[PDB]
Amino acid sequence: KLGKLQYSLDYDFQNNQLLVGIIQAAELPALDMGGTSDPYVKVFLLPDKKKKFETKVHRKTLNPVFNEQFTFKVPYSELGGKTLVMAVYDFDRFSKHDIIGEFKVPMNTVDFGHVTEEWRDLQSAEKEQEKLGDICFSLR
Amino acid sequence: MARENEMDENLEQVSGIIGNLRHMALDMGNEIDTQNRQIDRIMEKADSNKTRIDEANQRATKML
Ligand SMILES: [Mg+2]
Repeated sequence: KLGKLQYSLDYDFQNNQLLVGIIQAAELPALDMGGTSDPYVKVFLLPDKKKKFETKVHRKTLNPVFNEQFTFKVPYSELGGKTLVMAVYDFDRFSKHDIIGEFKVPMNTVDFGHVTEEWRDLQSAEKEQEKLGDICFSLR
Repeated sequence: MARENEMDENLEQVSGIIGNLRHMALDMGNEIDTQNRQIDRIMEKADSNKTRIDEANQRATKML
């Protein structure tokens, strides 16, 4: 309900690197005072959360246009089992930056060869039990 | 030489206009490509919904 996100995806086989472009976003819900939020998008490889990339902060727009580009130096063999995460955050100067949305893209569903660029609907990020342990015994 | 220069000016203008035509041709072609990709997407989704609605119609008329 927050809005949609237009992004670009393609792989450069000449340098063996992933080219992820953040085009823009639309119809984002407002969380700030003026009637518009201050959005910025954090993008990182889904498999390992290392070297996350963040875009510049846009002031008071529910339709931010970033038109930015990020490069993930990852071989083509490892790429297949690697996912992409694009999460939209709301900037706040005096508090925690609340997450507006998130989107995950499996690299086995992605087809490289033609330059991909699409709009995808944003969804609410996941917050389960912490322990995840089990004990087995018998009663008689 | 006036004959020649006049012609020279003409050729220069033609040069500039040709350059602009080049730029326009590039923008044109690029956007044509992107729109073609979009059309491919449209036909994918349209076939998907075609199958969806055929199966759904069959299942709906099944309970009649
Ligand atoms: Mg704010």
